[PDB]
Amino acid sequence: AKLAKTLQRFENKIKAGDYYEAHQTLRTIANRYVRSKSYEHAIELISQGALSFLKAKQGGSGTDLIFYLLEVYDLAEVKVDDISVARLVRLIAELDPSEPNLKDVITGMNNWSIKFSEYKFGDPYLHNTIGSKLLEGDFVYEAERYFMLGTHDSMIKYVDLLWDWLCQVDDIEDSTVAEFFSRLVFNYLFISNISFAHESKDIFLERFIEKFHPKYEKIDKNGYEIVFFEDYSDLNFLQLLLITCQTKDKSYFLNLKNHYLDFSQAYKSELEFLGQEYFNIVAPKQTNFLQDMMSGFL
Amino acid sequence: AKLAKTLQRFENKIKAGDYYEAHQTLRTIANRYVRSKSYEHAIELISQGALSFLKAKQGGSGTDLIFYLLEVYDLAEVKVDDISVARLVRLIAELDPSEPNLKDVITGMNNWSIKFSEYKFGDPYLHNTIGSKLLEGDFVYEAERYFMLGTHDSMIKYVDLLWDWLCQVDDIEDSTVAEFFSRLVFNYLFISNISFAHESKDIFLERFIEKFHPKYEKIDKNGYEIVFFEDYSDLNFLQLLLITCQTKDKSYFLNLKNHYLDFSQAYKSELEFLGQEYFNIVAPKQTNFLQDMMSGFL
Amino acid sequence: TVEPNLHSLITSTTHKWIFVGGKGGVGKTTSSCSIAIQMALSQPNKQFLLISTNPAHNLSDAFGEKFGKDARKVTGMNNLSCMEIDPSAALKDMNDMAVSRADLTGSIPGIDEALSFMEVMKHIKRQEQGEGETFDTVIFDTAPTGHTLRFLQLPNTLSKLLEKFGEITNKLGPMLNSFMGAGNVDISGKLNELKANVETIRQQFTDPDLTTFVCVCISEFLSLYETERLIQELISYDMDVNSIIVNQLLFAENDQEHNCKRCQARWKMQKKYLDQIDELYEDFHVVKMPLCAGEIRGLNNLTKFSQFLNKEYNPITDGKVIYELE
Amino acid sequence: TVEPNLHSLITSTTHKWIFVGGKGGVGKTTSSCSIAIQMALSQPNKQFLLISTNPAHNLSDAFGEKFGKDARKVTGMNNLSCMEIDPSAALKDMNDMAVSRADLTGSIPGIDEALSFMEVMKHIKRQEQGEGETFDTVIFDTAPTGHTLRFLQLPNTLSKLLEKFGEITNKLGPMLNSFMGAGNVDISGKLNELKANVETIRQQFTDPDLTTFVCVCISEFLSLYETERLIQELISYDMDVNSIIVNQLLFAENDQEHNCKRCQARWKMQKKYLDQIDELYEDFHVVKMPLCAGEIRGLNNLTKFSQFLNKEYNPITDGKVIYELE
Amino acid sequence: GPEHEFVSKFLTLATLTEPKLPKSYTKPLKDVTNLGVPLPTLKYKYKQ
Amino acid sequence: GPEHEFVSKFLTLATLTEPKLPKSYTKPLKDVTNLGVPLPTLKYKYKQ
Ligand SMILES: Nc1ncnc2c1ncn2[C@@H]1O[C@H](COP(=O)(O)OP(=O)(O)OP(=O)(O)O)[C@@H](O)[C@H]1O
Ligand SMILES: Nc1ncnc2c1ncn2[C@@H]1O[C@H](COP(=O)(O)OP(=O)(O)OP(=O)(O)O)[C@@H](O)[C@H]1O
Ligand SMILES: [Mg+2]
Ligand SMILES: [Mg+2]
Ligand SMILES: [Zn+2]
Repeated sequence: AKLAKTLQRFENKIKAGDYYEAHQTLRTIANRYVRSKSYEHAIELISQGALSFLKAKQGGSGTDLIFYLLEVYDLAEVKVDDISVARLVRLIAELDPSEPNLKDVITGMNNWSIKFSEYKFGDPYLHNTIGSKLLEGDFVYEAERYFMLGTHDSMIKYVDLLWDWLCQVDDIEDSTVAEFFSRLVFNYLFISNISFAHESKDIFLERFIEKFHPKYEKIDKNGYEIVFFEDYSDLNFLQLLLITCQTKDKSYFLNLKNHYLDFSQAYKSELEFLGQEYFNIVAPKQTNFLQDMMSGFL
Repeated sequence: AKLAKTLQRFENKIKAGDYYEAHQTLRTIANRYVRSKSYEHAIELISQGALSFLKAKQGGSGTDLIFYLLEVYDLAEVKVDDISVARLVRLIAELDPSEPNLKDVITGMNNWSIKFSEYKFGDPYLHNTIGSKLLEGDFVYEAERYFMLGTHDSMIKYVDLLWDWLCQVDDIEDSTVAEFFSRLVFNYLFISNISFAHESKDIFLERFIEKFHPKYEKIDKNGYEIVFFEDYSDLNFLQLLLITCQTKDKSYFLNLKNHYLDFSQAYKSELEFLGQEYFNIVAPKQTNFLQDMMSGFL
Repeated sequence: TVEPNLHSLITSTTHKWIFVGGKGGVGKTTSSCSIAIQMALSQPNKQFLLISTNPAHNLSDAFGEKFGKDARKVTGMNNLSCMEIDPSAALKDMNDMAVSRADLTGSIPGIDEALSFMEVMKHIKRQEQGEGETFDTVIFDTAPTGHTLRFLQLPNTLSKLLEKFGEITNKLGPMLNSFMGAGNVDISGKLNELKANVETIRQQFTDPDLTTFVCVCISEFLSLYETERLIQELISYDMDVNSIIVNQLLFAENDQEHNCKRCQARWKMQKKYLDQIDELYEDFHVVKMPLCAGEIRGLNNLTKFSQFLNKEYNPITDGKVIYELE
Repeated sequence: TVEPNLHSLITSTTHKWIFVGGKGGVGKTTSSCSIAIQMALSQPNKQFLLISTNPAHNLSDAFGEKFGKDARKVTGMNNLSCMEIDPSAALKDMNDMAVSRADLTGSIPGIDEALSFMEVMKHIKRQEQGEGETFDTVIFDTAPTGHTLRFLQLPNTLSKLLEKFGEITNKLGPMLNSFMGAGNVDISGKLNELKANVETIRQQFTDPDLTTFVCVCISEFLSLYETERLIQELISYDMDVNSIIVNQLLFAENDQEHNCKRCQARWKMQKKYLDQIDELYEDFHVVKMPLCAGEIRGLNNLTKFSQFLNKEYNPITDGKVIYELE
Repeated sequence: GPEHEFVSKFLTLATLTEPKLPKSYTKPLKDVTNLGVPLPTLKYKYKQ
Repeated sequence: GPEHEFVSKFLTLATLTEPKLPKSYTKPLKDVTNLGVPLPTLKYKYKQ
């Protein structure tokens, strides 16, 4: 078995224009390659064919071949490296925003990155492209959770997306800016990426000061500078919460919580998770329904 | 729609020799007949075709057409009459003892007889032929339960079958004859057909006295005559049980039960059912597992 | 009357579901694609969907374009989408990945019929809501006789099982209340909603003016009698079937040089079984289709072959189509 | 080497199960009957059974004789029985009728696969016991690709479900003992017996010297790629498939007067896909079968057509068989 | 032995008066509801 | 109002000593196990 004429037929079909017969022939050749335990040839063949079909504006064949490539990745035990990640990054780049199963292929690549790497949620370099591609496809809530665990460029794109989302809203009602800034603070405080949280806060507050015209006062002490607003107390609460989480002390957290009682009530889940993560506060365990019935009745 | 050429093709196929194509054509014609709500034509057509296929020593086609005829019987609401029963009796007569699904067709005919008649178990005239056909197919235990609810000829055939079964056994060990006679007495006492029980007892005991040579004494009083054996006390117990069930009195039953303690223990189910049926003895109800657990534990 | 064409079905403005079934390779996929193409050509104001309920899908091979679990428009056709029901196995995040808002049962036999019924439920729900993509008609490229029969009989089984479950729940009401905790989930309400949805599905599936079955077959003993059994089973379910597509006919008498012993003996057998079919189904739309000089694949080829569903194929005049189709 | 015939399978003395599958009317029933007839002719000392697992059975139509849920010998063949698995619905006495010794689940989709697996279990139990009718080999006339794939994948699903149920039972042992009554039924023992039986079935179904799969197909795009997908799925299940039957070949070049324009363009397409098949499966037993002048029905006709499984069909010399077969 | 005397006495007492149910009583099969417990299978095998 | 004084006092107390965790701390993504509770969806909608 050499697959000489089969590969020649695949090339002739892909050049002539009949792309589905070429896709089926490519799947046949890849089946023979994987069967013969030759994973390198299959990997390059499938990747090149998927790229060629995605360049031809054909979502179905290219996406099916990406799924085949991910199956070969899983079966061949391919680790997360620069070349292996770039192989998927090229396919993401050639993918279409209007792909009906864009989320499926994105999830497949992310799952492969999870399984074959030390990261518990995926390779940050892969996440940087995944989030942008999902944003192009109007998956903003799904694309925010990918910029969260990305690189520095992912943080920049997350800040840009949040700023554009805020600018697209005509009204303000002194609640929009707080609701946008809370996501930026909390998402980057959950993973304890406080450097990224501080930089994103600086960028967002500078953009807010530029586009809008509120009353700001730079309270700077010891090296730490916090902007102060009169009407927009939520921004001050979020900045002070970031500072308190930075210093990791219980007394400051208690003072902030019992001062800003209304906002602590509004964000109860976020503050209790932050206390559990940072201040070693033992949050109550999950209230399982069966256990609750057994304890309360049995 | 006239089905002229379809019927002509069915006749030509059945005459030529191709019986399966004829069977399929007949099924087609019967489908068209039943669809047009013409149940008489379908009934005669299916019955005649099934008879023709059974005469040709073809179990599969004839049996399938018998099942089709029973389906048409159920769907057309055909009552149990002389003609309708004879229609199935002819098919049973032409059936083969070695039919792989003889029990299935027998059960279907019996179920139809149950559903469309006042009898709770089937037409006795149908049962007379059903039991004989099942006996030909070596279904003796299944063919005994059909002679039970048959006609007088069914009782005669049941006695003949029991006598032949006893004669076929080389040994006796003074337990064979009792075990054979117990079935004849109990089966015809359960349905309270005491006339048939008495006649079958007379025939069986006369045959036993003829072929064998035991010590018999005719204790005859008031018109009732019972044969008495010295060694074969089981026959005397069964005859006295029949007499006691005939008179329907509790005192005689108690005397017989506490005299023949061993045989009462051996046939405990039969005596307790007979007492419940005849002497208005309230037998204990079924011991349901769930109810037993609920009463004993909950 | 019963003309030998599907013109009444093609230009019908009321049909919502159109099942195409038959016996194993008589042309179910080709004829379903042909019916869908003809309908979408004759009704440019309605959007049509073509679902492949066969667990080994062949819509992509027939159309020369890959289709998936989700509706995808056919290239060159602006009012015809094609979908092939994937056996679930939807990709899910391995870890939490909390976005701001088992598998063994997927391997159980008969899962594809349940998935097809779930797709039907989703489509009827969408039509009731009128949101997202709206498909005015859905054409099914069904599995062979037995499995499409099981698919069509599934609504009755589901309704009976739902009725039994509701009866058991009503019987055990006090017992389940005393046994279960403080759950506020309305089991009866959801059960009744599911029963109503299944009843609506059954009502649409037994309406002669809303659904229909087209039985494709070839004129041969096995295929003819399989079609007869399938039609009997459909009539048992009370589903309107009144069209039959006799496929792969040689027409070796009224053609140019079809004088090859085999391509003539086969036509003799086919004509015998055609006479039998015409005798059996006198009230059906029996559409006679030819055997072309090659496989019927691609949108242009499928359209050229489908042009004979609207108008009856005349082998005397329309004899060059089967040779311009290789 | 790989000769283009099934002679290695036909004269094999070790094979116990032989599945014949493919794509929807390529000749699964005809080729399964042909394989069974050739095996029973070449091995007169062994009794062979031919089960039809297709829910719409066609064994009776092919053999011209009605077969049922129970094994029935083929007329004229003393060592070949045929069985068509009826979907249960066994007739039962309406009333008690105490001889001296639900239905809704029968309508659930996928019931026929479960019934076929139960028949396989019964046959392996009988072979272990060696009582009643003993069938040394069983040939399956399977359903089309998807449903036969589900049938063959059923043992793995059943084994996984049995393992999960056993794990749950072991976990709840004390709890089920405290909850249930004084039942002495050995749930663990029966579960282990069922697991052992299913494991034996799987071991026999993944043994290259005990079971095999024969993939019948016609040389066309849809059929060829459906066969490719089916072979890939079988290899995934680790089931030995090494025979392919390319069916309904015109052979319009090396014949007498096969100059019919169509019967020649179709042969050009068939030869192209034959070259593709020979390129793909170089290590398979690719048996090329002709298209006869009529349907292959009846024991004599099936035997005459099957004679080409033992010896490769030579269209130059064996050209009169397809015309003596109408 | 004594069993003969017991049988004779039992027969005389039973046949002192005409039994409530006639000697040739035949309950119609239409009114039969229960067939009773199944009889035990014999340790032989009819083979003719 | 008093909120300015509270903010100033809180900042002075927090920045009295260098915090235990550095200003530019970045926990590696390899060691992150939980992402926390999901944030609530916004009442608006991206268009772009
Ligand atoms: N009228 C015709 N003339 C020529 N070739 C045809 C014709 N109809 C169908 N074919 C071809 O025959 C082959 C089998 O037909 P098709 O794929 O439609 O079968 P099917 O009914 O979908 O089968 P399955 O039951 O396996 O799903 C295909 O290659 C198809 O292109
Ligand atoms: N080589 C052949 N030459 C001529 N006719 C053939 C040939 N093989 C099969 N046939 C005929 O073609 C028809 C379809 O074949 P067959 O019944 O074997 O299909 P199948 O694979 O069992 O289909 P299904 O998937 O529906 O079960 C039958 O009438 C059969 O007799
Ligand atoms: Mg199809
Ligand atoms: Mg078949
Ligand atoms: Zn020809």
